[PDB]
Amino acid sequence: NLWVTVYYGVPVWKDAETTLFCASDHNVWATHACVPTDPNPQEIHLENVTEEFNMWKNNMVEQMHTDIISLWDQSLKPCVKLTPLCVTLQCTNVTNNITDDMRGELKNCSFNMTTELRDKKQKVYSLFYRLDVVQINNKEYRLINCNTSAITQACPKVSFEPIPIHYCAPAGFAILKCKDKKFNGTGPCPSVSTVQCTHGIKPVVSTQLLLNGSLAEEEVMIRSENITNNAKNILVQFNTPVQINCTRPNNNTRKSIRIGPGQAFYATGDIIGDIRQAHCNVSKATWNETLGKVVKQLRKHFGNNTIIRFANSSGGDLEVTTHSFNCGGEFFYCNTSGLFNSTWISNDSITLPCRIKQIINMWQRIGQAMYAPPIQGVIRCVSNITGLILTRDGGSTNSTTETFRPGGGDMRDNWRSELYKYKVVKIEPLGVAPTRCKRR
Amino acid sequence: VRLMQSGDEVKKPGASVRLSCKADGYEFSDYFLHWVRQAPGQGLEWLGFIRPRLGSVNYSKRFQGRITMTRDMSINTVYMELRSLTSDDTAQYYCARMYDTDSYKFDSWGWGTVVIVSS
Amino acid sequence: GFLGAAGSTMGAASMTLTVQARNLLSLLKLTVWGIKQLQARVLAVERYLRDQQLLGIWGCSGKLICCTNVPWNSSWSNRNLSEIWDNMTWLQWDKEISNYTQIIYGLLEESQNQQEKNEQDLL
Amino acid sequence: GFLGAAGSTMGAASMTLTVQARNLLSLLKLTVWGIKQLQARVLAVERYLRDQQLLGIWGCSGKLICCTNVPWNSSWSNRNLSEIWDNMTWLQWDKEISNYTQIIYGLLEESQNQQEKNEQDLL
Amino acid sequence: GFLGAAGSTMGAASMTLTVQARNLLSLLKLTVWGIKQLQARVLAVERYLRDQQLLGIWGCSGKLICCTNVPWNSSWSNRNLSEIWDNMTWLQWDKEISNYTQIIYGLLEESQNQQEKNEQDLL
Amino acid sequence: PMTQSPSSLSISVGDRVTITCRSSQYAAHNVNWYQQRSGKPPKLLIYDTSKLQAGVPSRFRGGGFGTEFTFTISSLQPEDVATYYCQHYEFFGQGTRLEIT
Ligand SMILES: *[C@@H]1O[C@H](CO)[C@@H](O[C@@H]2O[C@H](CO)[C@@H](O[C@@H]3O[C@H](CO[C@H]4O[C@H](CO)[C@@H](O)[C@H](O)[C@@H]4O)[C@@H](O)[C@H](O[C@H]4O[C@H](CO)[C@@H](O)[C@H](O)[C@@H]4O[C@H]4O[C@H](CO)[C@@H](O)[C@H](O)[C@@H]4O)[C@@H]3O)[C@H](O)[C@H]2NC(C)=O)[C@H](O)[C@H]1NC(C)=O
Ligand SMILES: *[C@@H]1O[C@H](CO)[C@@H](O[C@@H]2O[C@H](CO)[C@@H](O[C@@H]3O[C@H](CO[C@H]4O[C@H](CO)[C@@H](O)[C@H](O)[C@@H]4O)[C@@H](O)[C@H](O[C@H]4O[C@H](CO)[C@@H](O)[C@H](O)[C@@H]4O)[C@@H]3O)[C@H](O)[C@H]2NC(C)=O)[C@H](O)[C@H]1NC(C)=O
Ligand SMILES: *[C@@H]1O[C@H](CO)[C@@H](O[C@@H]2O[C@H](CO)[C@@H](O[C@@H]3O[C@H](CO[C@H]4O[C@H](CO)[C@@H](O)[C@H](O)[C@@H]4O)[C@@H](O)[C@H](O)[C@@H]3O)[C@H](O)[C@H]2NC(C)=O)[C@H](O)[C@H]1NC(C)=O
Ligand SMILES: *[C@@H]1O[C@H](CO)[C@@H](O[C@@H]2O[C@H](CO)[C@@H](O[C@@H]3O[C@H](CO)[C@@H](O)[C@H](O)[C@@H]3O)[C@H](O)[C@H]2NC(C)=O)[C@H](O)[C@H]1NC(C)=O
Ligand SMILES: *[C@@H]1O[C@H](CO)[C@@H](O[C@@H]2O[C@H](CO)[C@@H](O)[C@H](O)[C@H]2NC(C)=O)[C@H](O)[C@H]1NC(C)=O
Ligand SMILES: *[C@@H]1O[C@H](CO)[C@@H](O[C@@H]2O[C@H](CO)[C@@H](O)[C@H](O)[C@H]2NC(C)=O)[C@H](O)[C@H]1NC(C)=O
Ligand SMILES: *[C@@H]1O[C@H](CO)[C@@H](O[C@@H]2O[C@H](CO)[C@@H](O)[C@H](O)[C@H]2NC(C)=O)[C@H](O)[C@H]1NC(C)=O
Ligand SMILES: *[C@@H]1O[C@H](CO)[C@@H](O[C@@H]2O[C@H](CO)[C@@H](O)[C@H](O)[C@H]2NC(C)=O)[C@H](O)[C@H]1NC(C)=O
Ligand SMILES: *[C@@H]1O[C@H](CO)[C@@H](O[C@@H]2O[C@H](CO)[C@@H](O)[C@H](O)[C@H]2NC(C)=O)[C@H](O)[C@H]1NC(C)=O
Ligand SMILES: *[C@@H]1O[C@H](CO)[C@@H](O[C@@H]2O[C@H](CO)[C@@H](O)[C@H](O)[C@H]2NC(C)=O)[C@H](O)[C@H]1NC(C)=O
Ligand SMILES: *[C@@H]1O[C@H](CO)[C@@H](O)[C@H](O)[C@H]1NC(C)=O
Ligand SMILES: *[C@@H]1O[C@H](CO)[C@@H](O)[C@H](O)[C@H]1NC(C)=O
Ligand SMILES: *[C@@H]1O[C@H](CO)[C@@H](O)[C@H](O)[C@H]1NC(C)=O
Ligand SMILES: *[C@@H]1O[C@H](CO)[C@@H](O)[C@H](O)[C@H]1NC(C)=O
Repeated sequence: NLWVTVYYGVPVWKDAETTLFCASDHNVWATHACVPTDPNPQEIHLENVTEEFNMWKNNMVEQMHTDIISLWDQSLKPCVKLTPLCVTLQCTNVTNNITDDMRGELKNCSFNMTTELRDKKQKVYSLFYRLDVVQINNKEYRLINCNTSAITQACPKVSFEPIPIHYCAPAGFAILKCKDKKFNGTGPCPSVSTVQCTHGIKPVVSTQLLLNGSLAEEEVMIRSENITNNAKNILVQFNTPVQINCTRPNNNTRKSIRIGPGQAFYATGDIIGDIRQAHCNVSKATWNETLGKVVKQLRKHFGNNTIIRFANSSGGDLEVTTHSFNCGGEFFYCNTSGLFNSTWISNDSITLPCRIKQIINMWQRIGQAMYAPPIQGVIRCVSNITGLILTRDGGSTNSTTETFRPGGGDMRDNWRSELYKYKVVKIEPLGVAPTRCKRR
Repeated sequence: VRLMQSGDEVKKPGASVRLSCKADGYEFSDYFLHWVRQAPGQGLEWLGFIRPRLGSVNYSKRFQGRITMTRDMSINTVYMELRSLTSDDTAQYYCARMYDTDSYKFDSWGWGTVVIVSS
Repeated sequence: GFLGAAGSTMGAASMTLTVQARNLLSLLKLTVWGIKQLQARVLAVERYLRDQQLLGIWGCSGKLICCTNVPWNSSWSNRNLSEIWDNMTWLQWDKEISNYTQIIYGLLEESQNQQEKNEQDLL
Repeated sequence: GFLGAAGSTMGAASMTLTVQARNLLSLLKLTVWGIKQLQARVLAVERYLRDQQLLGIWGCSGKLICCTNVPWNSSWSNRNLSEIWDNMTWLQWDKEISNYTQIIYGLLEESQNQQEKNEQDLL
Repeated sequence: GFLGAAGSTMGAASMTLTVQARNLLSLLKLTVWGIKQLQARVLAVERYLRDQQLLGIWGCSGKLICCTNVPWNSSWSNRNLSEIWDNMTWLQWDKEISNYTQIIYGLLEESQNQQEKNEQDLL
Repeated sequence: PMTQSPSSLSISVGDRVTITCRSSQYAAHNVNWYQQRSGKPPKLLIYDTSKLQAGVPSRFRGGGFGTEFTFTISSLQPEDVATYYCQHYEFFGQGTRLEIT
């Protein structure tokens, strides 16, 4: 004899999709609104379990992308719209104490603004980077995003420093983390562990170099949905970090302008001191060692005796051609041609000249710009280049060389390097099984 | 989904030809655009692709350096410029739209633009 | 702890259920995170309520392990009990019964109603 | 199916209850339809919980048909059982008793508590 | 009525529980008051569900007064039963046992699971 | 790269045809087949070697998973005279020309 028997609480899960809330231990990302995470995180190791993970078909990355976009929009909503700034500027070239690397990069633009009184004007000057002004045909210039989008001043109290956030699944759901240290990103994972929250992912915004990310453990990892495919970005995760030192040597002064009742526009006053180009430093020996390690783990998919070449970005906007990031409140676009200028066959610091943009078209959305307010003083930054976003050049000629060039732009690839090991599953605690019992 | 190309062109050797490709009927941000050239009486050959979203490009190793692809979202066009033209570049150039990044799926093709390079 | 016996044997996994049964349920501002938290709370509440309603329809409310009077058609599974409860876990068991589960539930509720009516006849 | 026995006899309607008992419970964007759906979900959850709480207070949780020890005053209804359960359905039954419900409920819970206390005295 | 026996003796307070047990659970516009009402409803629902889940894990669902098979270590409280149930109310009782609750709860659930398994062995 | 064979073949109307697509690297199922009419832009028929693009009649079918792929059209028709192209990612293949016997 044998009959059904129902068990409640059995460890059975199915892959599913749900809303993952935030837990943390002002800011653009509402860290304060997040629930307080437990001081001692709980993680249960699972024995003799195999689950098929897929970093590229993951859904948590899409939710994180939507969440970051929503947080950006909700932080830029209650602050100053700069529509009066879209006016004909009369600009010259700044030449007082400028080096050879910044010849004409900054413009001294004088223009008329509305004052707090509606019927009175105001002739006020400011300093605009060459990338934020386009000529109209001293000369006449206008802000670059005045014929495509409306600018909203990044409102000076909010901070852009990425505070780590933990993505916690609701009750009735769990998150399987793939603890396998040789997990390439797509396939079965012998070592699965159940958790409730993620490991404090930093919403770092960068394009060519993954900054302040989570490192691998065993060796440098090469992840791609299809290495053979050339339309798929190759994520590279370093086992040891490469320190990058970022700096904006200019000593900027912020100047407040009354463009209306209560509304204030923060312009760049005269730079006190010497004007020097913003730049990045990366250890040459460390970078060469890391590139060699990457090539060593990159020849596996292409075989031995192949030539691995790193060249700079092949084209596109300033976001994809240059390593773009944000720190100290300022947005840097660094020409990483020195980094990827190498060929590999089977104390010195590389200096990357960076440019600064204030009219920021974040999240590649045409119709919503953002003016980053000037940051007082001199900005210095120290970051970890945790990973790379490479792209393989297509075609196949007689030569067997492969050229990998930095990519990016799509922040989904940036946030997929932190949610690769994580998967969200829905528990099914009801289960039927045979047993020899009956109700009396 | 319609991809209208540009007009048949004749260039002298050593000059640069800029073809265009206007795309309409679909959101010009989600689908990558490839340029596939075909010599007379020869098989299809891939030149390179461009992502209209941010202008990211990827050129074939055979045409690298001689080719440059740009996009213009306002007029909704993708342009491809070929430099240092030589005799064997006489071909018909098509602009295809890839549906999914995996399983390259050139759904819609342009009418084609024959570039004739001759003296 | 939670889901610790996922790879454990069917009998051993059935032995411990409370540790993964408690964790099935555990000002408001309409920011990005607040609405997500509200959705998470409502989703957890409704999922727990659906599971408890399914348990209570079959006359098994408040019982982690509950027997039933319905028969088991051999088409559902011909595998012997020893190998089922000694060389196999719950995951693949759900995998190789999933499509059948949907009918068994119906039988369940029917039996309960009949049993309940029988009780009202006997008592 | 659902509410199929609405016009059926009292006994026949009482025989089938699960089919209309399962259907009592079964990202977020604050649009018009999103807020309407959230209100609908919360309303369904709270109504089911209220009904189950009323059932469990009377010591009838998990039982579709549950008996009670409280008396029935003839003023509530003098109609005979045969005609009640053979020539009339649940709707008009609810119409003629809707104004004696509250007191009945009170009696119910009181008995349960008494019974529970008696059990704690006996065991 | 509600919470009327708060200062009453432990036994008398235990005698009446339904009156303060019913009141544990009982269009949408996204205004200042609407969001507060929605939060209040969700909070009440989830608190009631958590309490009922804790009751049902210990095999006491549907019972206001439920006994258990686990022992009581004298370190928790050495006070005699007569003074506990005759010269003292529930509040100060909660204050002096609030720090031993969690372990007790665990013991509770363990027994239930053990107890459950035993019937599956016996039945 | 592809080694699509043969270069051309003469086939009577209604006859079954086969087009091998012997590849040189692991292509899995990411191989598509294009039909280019004489002069007209190439048109896609089969993607992923099994699925059929909407608007294409069901006589076309594909097969193969490894380094070998097959293309069949079952009942040939007068409007099926064209060139057929393999396509794995960037690389296309030497075309197959259909000629009515
Ligand atoms: C990868 O991770 C690293 C490390 O986590 C990170 O580097 C850090 O970047 C942040 C960027 O916000 C740096 O934080 C700033 O640090 C400067 C300098 O701090 C030193 O010096 C001050 C005294 O000058 C000391 O008190 C301090 O302890 C340090 O020793 C600060 O000046 C900045 O403060 C301003 O910003 C804060 C956040 O907005 C405000 O809370 C603060 O009040 C300041 O703003 C106000 O004052 C300004 C001056 O009066 C005024 O102009 C403003 O308008 C406003 O009113 C800030 O704390 C941090 O130091 C970096 N740490 C290191 C070790 O380098 C990388 O950036 C990151 N990489 C990424 C994200 O790509
Ligand atoms: C990746 O790395 C490569 C090199 O490895 C870079 O290629 C260089 O790009 C810069 C972009 O500014 C080029 O600089 C410009 O060169 C123009 C001359 O171009 C002619 O000559 C080249 C060969 O030398 C031909 O290929 C080309 O078709 C033209 O016939 C100048 O006219 C430009 O001058 C402008 O800027 C200077 C800056 O000081 C001003 O003084 C001038 O007044 C004027 O405004 C400019 O100098 C450079 O020539 C490229 N090198 C090569 C070898 O091609 C890529 O740019 C780089 N990519 C990224 C994304 O970093
Ligand atoms: C990341 O790790 C993954 C798991 O290890 C890798 O997937 C495996 O990759 C190898 C080599 O690329 C493939 O080996 C080939 O297998 C085919 C036969 O295919 C078999 O698998 C398919 C899956 O759909 C199945 O349908 C078939 O019937 C076969 O059973 C052989 O013919 C080849 O010669 C070659 O050995 C694996 O098939 C593949 N497995 C899976 C599940 O994808 C993945 O490639 C890794 N990615 C990177 C970038 O390194
Ligand atoms: C908003 O204004 C900007 C700046 O005026 C517009 O961008 C500019 O668009 C014109 C075309 O209308 C581009 O001209 C082209 O230049 C290339 C060489 O770069 C040349 O080969 C072409 O023949 C053509 O003349 C111009 O380059 C471009 N400027 C920049 C910096 O990209 C933009 O189109 C406007 N937005 C609209 C109209 O929606
Ligand atoms: C940018 O241009 C403005 C023009 O107003 C400069 O500011 C004035 O410079 C003159 C120089 O003779 C001074 O006499 C004035 O006192 C300055 N202020 C005003 C309000 O006129 C400013 O120095 C320039 N900044 C540069 C070149 O970096
Ligand atoms: C601010 O507004 C004033 C007045 O509209 C501008 O001055 C005029 O400039 C034009 C162009 O050369 C002259 O024809 C007028 O005679 C000027 N009027 C006066 C009263 O000066 C001034 O140029 C504007 N500011 C800027 C920076 O353009
Ligand atoms: C850059 O990377 C280094 C190396 O991982 C980080 O420093 C380590 O942080 C871990 C945190 O788990 C500590 O356990 C190590 O002791 C640290 N090592 C040293 C030498 O400090 C560093 O924090 C990273 N920097 C940033 C900004 O993330
Ligand atoms: C990054 O590297 C550059 C060059 O290697 C450093 O620039 C030096 O800075 C010191 C201090 O101001 C000067 O005395 C040297 O003359 C500079 N060298 C050159 C070649 O310009 C710079 O200090 C390094 N660090 C940062 C944060 O930029
Ligand atoms: C980047 O800057 C850091 C400091 O922020 C440098 O590290 C320090 O270098 C000094 C000078 O050699 C040492 O005395 C400190 O002990 C170092 N501290 C740490 C934590 O490393 C680092 O050398 C710089 N690197 C580059 C490439 O510029
Ligand atoms: C990025 O940096 C590289 C340096 O590695 C720049 O290349 C030089 O550009 C200047 C400017 O025209 C030329 O005079 C040099 O001949 C170039 N040298 C090399 C080795 O390429 C490149 O222009 C920079 N890209 C920018 C600033 O967009
Ligand atoms: C001003 O700088 C620009 C570069 O931004 C340059 O083209 C122009 O010739 C300069 N004008 C001068 C120096 O008068
Ligand atoms: C490539 O060379 C490495 C040693 O550098 C070796 O371990 C590996 O097996 C080789 N791969 C081949 C021959 O496919
Ligand atoms: C920038 O200027 C301010 C004011 O003159 C000064 O206090 C500060 O030290 C300067 N920072 C530098 C030179 O890095
Ligand atoms: C491409 O990746 C997908 C998903 O990982 C896989 O199914 C397919 O076999 C891969 N194809 C190749 C050629 O690597």
